[PDB]
Amino acid sequence: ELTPDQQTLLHFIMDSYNKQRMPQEITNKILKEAFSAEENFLILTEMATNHVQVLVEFTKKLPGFQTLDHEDQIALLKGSAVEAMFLRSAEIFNKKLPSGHSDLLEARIRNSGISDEYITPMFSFYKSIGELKMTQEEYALLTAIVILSPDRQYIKDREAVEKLQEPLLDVLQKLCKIHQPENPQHFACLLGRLTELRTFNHHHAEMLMSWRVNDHKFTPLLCEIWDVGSGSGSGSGDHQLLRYLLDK
Ligand SMILES: Nc1ccc(Cl)cc1N1CCN(C(=O)[C@]23C[C@H]4C[C@H](C[C@H](C4)C2)C3)CC1
Repeated sequence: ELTPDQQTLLHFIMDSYNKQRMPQEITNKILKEAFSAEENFLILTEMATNHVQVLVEFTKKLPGFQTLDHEDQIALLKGSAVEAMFLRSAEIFNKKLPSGHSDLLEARIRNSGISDEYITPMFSFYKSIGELKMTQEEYALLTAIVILSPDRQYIKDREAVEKLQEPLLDVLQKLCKIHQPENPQHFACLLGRLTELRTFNHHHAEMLMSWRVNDHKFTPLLCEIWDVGSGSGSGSGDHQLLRYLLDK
């Protein structure tokens, strides 16, 4: 059972996590669009861009996130985007889409000019995440914990970040007791898939280097948050788009 303050915190998180969905225009493209590598790749690009917009809105409302330095805010956004995208896509693929949407979406991902050395880890992770059979609250807390990670590059005040991250980890452990009482190692399997999740930072960096992927013009938002051509760092002047979205 949760403390009053853990319950307040959990309700803040859930209210922000739920204000976030995939737009019907994007969902309909999975059926509507022609089936070619170029059009499949552009659907994935539109999903990634929407993922990032949603991630930014969620991030802004994490309790205490607004009390960090603007440059550290940028550094948490940049550092967590890839992991938060793969965690959210796993939720979508396992829990939100009808089975027909999920089957077709997978076919389009497998036929978008991305090499199979990046695809199969993605889907192996999706299956490994799905067998844990997580509730919405576990996805929401795990995403908050990924975002408020005191280990990202360019954070000036890591103690401020760890102090926000520590109460979310307590809540998560209790939630695993409450919703998975049969399995007392559930919490450890969750954090174990955090380890698998971080491997996608390197997979993704490799993917952006691929010659297929560079035959392509990313969206404004993806170029900024993934440093596609940009410079790396968290300087305020170097991320006007992110600052704009952060300031609402
Ligand atoms: N966004 C989403 C929602 C549901 C499901 Cl089943 C899968 C996904 N993707 C998995 C994560 N992704 C990517 O890594 C991408 C990585 C690079 C740059 C973008 C275009 C593609 C090449 C695929 C984003 C987007 C598609």
